Amino acid sequence: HPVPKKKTSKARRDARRSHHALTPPTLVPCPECKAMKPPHTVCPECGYYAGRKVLEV
Amino acid sequence: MIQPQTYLEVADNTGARKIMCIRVLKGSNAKYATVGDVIVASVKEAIPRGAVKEGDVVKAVVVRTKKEVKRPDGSAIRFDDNAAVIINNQLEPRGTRVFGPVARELREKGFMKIVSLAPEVL
Amino acid sequence: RHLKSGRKLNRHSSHRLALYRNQAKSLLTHGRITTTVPKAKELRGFVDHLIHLAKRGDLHARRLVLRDLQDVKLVRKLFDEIAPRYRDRQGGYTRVLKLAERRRGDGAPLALVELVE
Amino acid sequence: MNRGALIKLVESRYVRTDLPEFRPGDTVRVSYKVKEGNRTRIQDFEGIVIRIRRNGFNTTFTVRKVSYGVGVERIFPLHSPLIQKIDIVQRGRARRAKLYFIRNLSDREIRRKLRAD
Amino acid sequence: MKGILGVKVGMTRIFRDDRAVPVTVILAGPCPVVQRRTPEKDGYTAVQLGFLPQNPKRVNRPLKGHFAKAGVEPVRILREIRDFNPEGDTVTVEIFKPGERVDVTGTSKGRGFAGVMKRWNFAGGPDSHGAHKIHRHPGSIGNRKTPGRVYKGKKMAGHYGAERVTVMNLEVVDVIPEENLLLVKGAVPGPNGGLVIVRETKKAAK
RNA sequence: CUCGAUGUCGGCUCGUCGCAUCCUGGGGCUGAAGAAGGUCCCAAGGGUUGGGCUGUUCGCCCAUUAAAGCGGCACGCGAGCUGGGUUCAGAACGUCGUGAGACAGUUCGGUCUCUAUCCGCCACGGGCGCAGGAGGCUUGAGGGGGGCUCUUCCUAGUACGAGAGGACCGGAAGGGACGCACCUCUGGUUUCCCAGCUGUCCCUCCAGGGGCAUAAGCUGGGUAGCCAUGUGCGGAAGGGAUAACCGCUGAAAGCAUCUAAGCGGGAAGCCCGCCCCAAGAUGAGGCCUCCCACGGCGUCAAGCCGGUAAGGACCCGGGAAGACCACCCGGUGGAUGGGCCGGGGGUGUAAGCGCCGCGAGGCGUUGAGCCGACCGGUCCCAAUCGUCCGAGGUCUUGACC
RNA sequence: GCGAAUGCCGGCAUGAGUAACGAUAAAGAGGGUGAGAAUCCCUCUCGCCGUAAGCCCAAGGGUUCCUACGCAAUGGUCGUC
RNA sequence: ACCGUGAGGGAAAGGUGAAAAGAACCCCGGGAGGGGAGUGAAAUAGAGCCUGAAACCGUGGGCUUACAAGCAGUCACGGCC
Repeated sequence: HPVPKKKTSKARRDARRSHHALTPPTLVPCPECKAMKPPHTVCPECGYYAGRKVLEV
Repeated sequence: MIQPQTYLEVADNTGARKIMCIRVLKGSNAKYATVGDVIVASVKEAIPRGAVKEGDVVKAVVVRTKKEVKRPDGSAIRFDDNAAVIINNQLEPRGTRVFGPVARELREKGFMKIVSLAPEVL
Repeated sequence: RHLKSGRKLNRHSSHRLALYRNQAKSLLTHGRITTTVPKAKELRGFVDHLIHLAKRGDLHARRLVLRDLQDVKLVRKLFDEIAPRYRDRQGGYTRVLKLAERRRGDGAPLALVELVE
Repeated sequence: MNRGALIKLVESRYVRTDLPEFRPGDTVRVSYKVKEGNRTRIQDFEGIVIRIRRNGFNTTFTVRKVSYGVGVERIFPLHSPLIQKIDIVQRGRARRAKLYFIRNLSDREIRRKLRAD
Repeated sequence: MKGILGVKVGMTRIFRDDRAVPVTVILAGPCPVVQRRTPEKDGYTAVQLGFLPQNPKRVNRPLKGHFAKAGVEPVRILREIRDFNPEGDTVTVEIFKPGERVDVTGTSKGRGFAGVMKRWNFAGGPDSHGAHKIHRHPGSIGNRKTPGRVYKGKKMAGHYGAERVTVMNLEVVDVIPEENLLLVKGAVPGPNGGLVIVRETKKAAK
């Protein structure tokens, strides 16, 4: 039923996908060891802040 | 508590303790044959003899079901729906009446005679 | 319909209760379990109270919790094996903790939560 | 604090013990008198005997639609603390269960079993 | 003719008879935070606050915009035009007394995003012969070459929950002179336990 | 124009200008006593019910009412329903036609598709800017919202009067339909909150439970939140200018006239005063507070780096704010969530043992047992720990120290 | 010796990263294997059938059935199935 | 091949290099596929791998842009480079 008309072309696909845009992951140093991690989760190394209970097997 | 097209008892000379009211008399925009109000209508039920017939009058609202919140927050709901037939002057048409006390009615006031008339364990 | 909302739940009530239970159980089995973010939030609320009767203790508390998870083995393992240890503490008998990782194809952020030692 | 707090307070202030009545009883068809009055401040120990149906619950409460048979059935709902009332004396029974709203009575009683409860 | 506050709930109260109900309003201490004196801000007025939320946390600038005539630990602040300040701190108590007439208002509870159904009245279309959009939905948006299109500013679905508004006139009913509390009998103009205030106009006949 | 196509009735749903104004007021007029009528000019502000039968818009009838107006936009509305209608084959009669088949004469049924691109509307954010860099309080040009109306009573039964009947003027009370909030009251829901119940498979036989009997199997009730049928409120005054219509002072018409002169009166109407938007009004920002001028290279260096947490951002925990989003308060020197705890309102005396009863159950301990959002304590659990970005402050003219 | 014929054949964009994943009979946990497993393997919770989604004969299909490896393709993604 | 019940319908796909010398071995990887080394006259001649242009999609540089309503453009001029 409602097919547009044609496309402001580039103009469009652009302006749109544009305001879209894509970002990366917010991160900080390990609450113990190396690398970094997100605002609150252990990881496959410094598996903690108080009792890793996690990292390697 | 209210209605337009309605089926409700009466009890006065009533050729049929029931009729059907078109609408509430009050300000053009009825929408609720309100308690202690007054309305327009015809009879629906049968009158042996009577004199009442199968016509239509003007009448006042008694009982109702769903919210009698008196001003002082006194409250009751009738498990029946009726009025007294008035004969236009307002002044009522009949001898007696089946229903009890409870101001809302008298608060309307004008019909004291009603007031006196129906008043007991029935 | 919706606004001021208390107790956040998904699926359908029968399912929900179904989960709350099953997981409540599996965990009671392993101390610590792995699932998705809220799976945990809520499983926390529920297993929380559940262990609370576990400890609560007696023929009644017991009878209730079984009414719930239907199995002595655990019933007891719980009610008398750990429940006590906690029993003196103060609610929140559990730890819900997020991991750095998502389930497949989706990215479902998950974590682990366990009897709180 | 808040709500609970302050409000609880004010009401306390005017509502005061609703004349320590504490005569709730079941649905006793019991009998009372409200100042209910009009015309020449003709306030009358008005007394309706009625089979009590339920109630409203916090500062403001209500000794519910005690249903009574007059000409037909007519039910009377009273605002508790409300100075409106003076006399509230018990006649009938605070007997039989299932919790009010058991208009079962008015519904289709037959005073027979109606009584039978 | 101004009081600043956080309100509680609407609840019933009795009177000479019957009762009806008011709403619980509380205004700790409205205090002269800044004055816009005309030479200063023409719309001369009293800008105040009325309480105090945790001191640890406290922006600098604030610390001092306050400092000015220094007050304390709150964050509840706003202001009103043409309201002299017969004080360097006012209360509510006496500020306002019952048997007085009041106007009042504040935030508007946050509904949601509902069409004709909600938004406005005339609860949409119908139901029995038409179920291809069942019971109701949205009316008609305009016309062919009438204006040649869709209108420009008639009611519409959506956000009609998070907004601000007011209760024209209502009653003072009563004052509990201690914990600056008022029973007003008014339209609980917005959530309870929230941002609310009092102002009072009425130079008109009855 | 339109046919490589513009979906025509009627009806919904949502309407939006017009006035030749129905109701509303202001009006000069009367064959105006009062009253109520009828007659024109001004004024569209708001208002401009329910049924009945008919596919009918029309219309006639029922009952009201202040009134229950005419009409503009393809007789507005199918990319928004509906589709009775008329306008596909049937079969129907009446009617024609030698009949084929026909009749805008009837009659019975007869497949409205629609995953928005533009402009347009309603809302919600990411920009980038209203040349220091900042958190919070504002005043609005001007934009939007509501401006209705009835009945009772006092002055009054006096003004009028033959009498029956009833005025300006002005003042009270109540209601109608409508708009704005909001739960206390009343009330509706409450998908799990409480209670009874049948059948059935499992637990472990008993009782004492569990799923399934929809996405709760069936019932009887149930906060809080959302919500009327429930509750507060509104439609104001009041100020200024005007319409019709009335006068004032006054000539030109050496008397006279509201008249070009200059003055006043004057409608629910117009501007304002009522609420709610808003300087992306780059033609404000006004005010309060507070951070202070780093480093390294061709300069009107308004370019590249760490810089102040002055601030704020991120992420975390929450929020009747909420599709996202932004909005909003908190993040462990804190009650934020959930847990627990007490407390309101829930179900309606539990699970067990005790007691009378062949028994069915009854009664007692139990007005207990279990309790989701409601008021509030309490770090028991989980708000750790950390990251980033974010002034140095243009040129020119005048003013003061 | 060619825009142009809603032309012809073959590329290629556009909606659009919205519509949509084939039934409202539900999942969840634990261990396991793996380069990687919401989406394979074992195992413990729970729902739906059951007179059918159950067995069987015949029809039509015709590879496949198994065992070992393997997934780049194919399953409307995933995937060591 | 494929569509159709049968009759019948009835495509696409040619060109790596002079000749295989066409890819040892080392380097990321589950692989693929990507970096080196040797082929070689070239490999931007590398297995569909001659010549391989138009559409459309990408990465980088100059100019350009948030008080703006114009199919286009385009005549003038100034600021950039």
